[PDB]
Amino acid sequence: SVRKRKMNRSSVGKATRRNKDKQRKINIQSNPIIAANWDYSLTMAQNYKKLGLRAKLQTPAGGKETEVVKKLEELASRSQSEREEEWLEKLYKKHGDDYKKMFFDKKLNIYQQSEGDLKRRLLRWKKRNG
Amino acid sequence: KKGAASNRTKFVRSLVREIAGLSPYERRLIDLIRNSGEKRARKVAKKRLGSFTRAKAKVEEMNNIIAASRRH
Amino acid sequence: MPLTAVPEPKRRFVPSKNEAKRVMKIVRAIREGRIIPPKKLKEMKEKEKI
Amino acid sequence: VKWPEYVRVQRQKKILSIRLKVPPTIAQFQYTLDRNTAAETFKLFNKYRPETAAEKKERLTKEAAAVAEGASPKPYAVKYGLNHVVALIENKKAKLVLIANDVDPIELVVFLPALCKKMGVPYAIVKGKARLGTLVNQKTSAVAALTEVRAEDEAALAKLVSTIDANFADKYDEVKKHWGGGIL
Amino acid sequence: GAYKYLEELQRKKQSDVLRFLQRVRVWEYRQKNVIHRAARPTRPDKARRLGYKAKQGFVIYRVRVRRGNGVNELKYQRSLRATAEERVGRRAANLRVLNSYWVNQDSTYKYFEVILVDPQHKAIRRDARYNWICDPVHKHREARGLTATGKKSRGINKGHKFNNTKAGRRKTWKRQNTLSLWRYRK
RNA sequence: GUUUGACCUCAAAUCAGGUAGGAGUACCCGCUGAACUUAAGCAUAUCAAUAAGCGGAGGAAAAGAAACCAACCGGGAUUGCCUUAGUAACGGCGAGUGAAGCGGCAAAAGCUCAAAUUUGAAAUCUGGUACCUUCGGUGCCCGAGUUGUAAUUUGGAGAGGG
RNA sequence: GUUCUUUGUAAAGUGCCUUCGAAGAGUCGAGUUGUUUGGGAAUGCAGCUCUAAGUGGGUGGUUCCAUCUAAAGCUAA
Repeated sequence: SVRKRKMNRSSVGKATRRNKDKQRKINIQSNPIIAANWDYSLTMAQNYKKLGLRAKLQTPAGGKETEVVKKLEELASRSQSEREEEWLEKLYKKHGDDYKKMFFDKKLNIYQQSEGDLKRRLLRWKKRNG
Repeated sequence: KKGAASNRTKFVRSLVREIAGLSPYERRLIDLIRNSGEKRARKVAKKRLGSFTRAKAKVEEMNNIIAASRRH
Repeated sequence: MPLTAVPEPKRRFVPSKNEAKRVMKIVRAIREGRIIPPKKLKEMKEKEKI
Repeated sequence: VKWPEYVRVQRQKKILSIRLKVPPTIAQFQYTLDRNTAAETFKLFNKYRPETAAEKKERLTKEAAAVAEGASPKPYAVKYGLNHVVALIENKKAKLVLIANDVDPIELVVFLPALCKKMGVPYAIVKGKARLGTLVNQKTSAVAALTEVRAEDEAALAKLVSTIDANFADKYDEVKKHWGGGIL
Repeated sequence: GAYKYLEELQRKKQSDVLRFLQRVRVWEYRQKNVIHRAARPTRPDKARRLGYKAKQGFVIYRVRVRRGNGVNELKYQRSLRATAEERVGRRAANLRVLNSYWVNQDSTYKYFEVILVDPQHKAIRRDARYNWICDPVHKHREARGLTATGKKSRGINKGHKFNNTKAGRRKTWKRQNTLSLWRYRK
């Protein structure tokens, strides 16, 4: 070649990268339970059937509870603002439970909200209080 | 739901139709309906436009220009 | 009649929530202290530029 | 004398604006609202300046400085976008729609006077997009509308409608006819 | 809205209003340069549905091209619209040609209004709807026919009818004209 | 008012800040385009939608989420490989040219604008500028912008209320 | 993993009821000369003439039926 001829002749030095052994054996990353139980001497599909998990949901072309219990173990195992709370304080102290009157009030229910919104928000207020 | 009616676009097309006036051939076409009739009107429209189905919709469109302008 | 029968939204009658968003953003900025309130801004010029 | 290129172009465009016969949906402009009625339209419209960016910023910091430490009606302003004005006509919420006579592409606002006559919206083609711009915190506005109003200004607005109907729409019933620009 | 009134207005081109508009503007565009910049779109409706947002970084250039091509029918099989798009691509080399539309036509010249985005503008580099144009795979889309009209002239679509040019006619020619030989001969 | 002021368009500036050219070019996207040759001598045709020429990109490019294929008991973006298959079709029906759907497989991923008012509020953005925890953030100011920047909406609907 | 922040009557999703509800034009198309394709069905494209419609329009299949949504844009392997 033209450029390669000079680069193999120059005293600059080649940017040699030996990244061939890293192409075959890539470490499993996304799950530490799988990361501890993965036999690197076995292949991908062999390490799936060893653990139990299905590797391909479509039936493959060609010819083909030890750990899943640990997964099952770790898988079987919204507050209100100061102003919103004080707003619901005002509504309860002036009305109580008359949601028709409570939502037809122009002074406290400035946002013309329904009855269902009011009873839900007040019960959130009542659960967090006495 | 091929060409869903759309009350607004029918209004808009007809709103622009009355404002913009008529193209010089359509201006001849509406004179040609009153004098010579739909026979020669469709003949000129077919030569002017692409196909016969074009000339159907166009002469009828112009007949509705006349039907609204004269009566109502 | 108007051309379309579009139902009018709640927000056209209720006090605006974009306004409420901006107000409750400046509120945070005052708690944090990065916006000095309009009342104290007079006091910053009553003491300075004399 | 010898003028520049652009000066010659705008002078040529000025004389071209006169000397051509023009379609009646244009020249429905320039048959516009006279000096007294224009001044009286703005004597109302100036009372509803949309709250300028500085005024809005200072007030909403006043809300924060007060309400965070220790009821209002919906305020009325003029409505000013073409998407929004042609939205408001056909709602039908517009009581007075003001239309500029000088628009950069003329084709923009050609449907608007006749759509206003269709909907029954009392429109007035007023002179100057700059003059509309002034009442609305913008350089230019093309359109300005007055949906709702304070009751103090309500009777004045209703009379502004009736004055514009009589002054504009009745004097210019001939303007839907007659191709403009036959000046010799 | 307002643009539906505009859209259906510009569908009537020989109608007396738009006839007059086009009469004035064709002459006015002759008096200017060949490629010059437009202050704003003449057809803002069609600009916007071709993706013009009226914000900082968005440019409208107006362009003029000669019409036509058996010496006088020695063909030149590329469009007038692609020629126009390329010329504005060279005068405004910092921009990226987004789309273009027809504005006015004549015996000698067809006019267009190209729409251009500034990929170096920070109002384009943020906002995740338009920052795709900053990716260097869009350096001169108009020179490789990646615009609307270029994809038309290339004949890129779907179906039976575009089999000779669906992945590009050069690609499909090179693929189907290849003696593919395997290790164990088929 | 014979004055003053809005705009519109067009300029300039060693203005502030940016950006384009040239190289390489195997592959990739375009434009432009022959001939020797082969056909019986030969305007079609063939070599060939090739070589040469010109432009334009990247690690891939292009293509791509149907104005697709089909005719089924229907499939479902593109691209690629086996198959279709030297089949259908083209061609002095001559030399010769010559696919695609289906089936298998590789790989797979979906989405976004414009068009219906935020109108109880241009909610949007760039720059300058002073700080800070600096691929940025915050404050203030000049602007862009209603001839439309934001949020919502894209047919698989979708939106306003309850 | 540990830890600091979260807020505002803030942003969503599910199912039902109730009220509405637009879809890319010198573009499709037609003619036409030229190029091009396996594309005889006139396969694509380019130039020029003329130039549409919205219970639209395109593409196929023996009285009709099926299947797409053009003329705007992005996207790995």
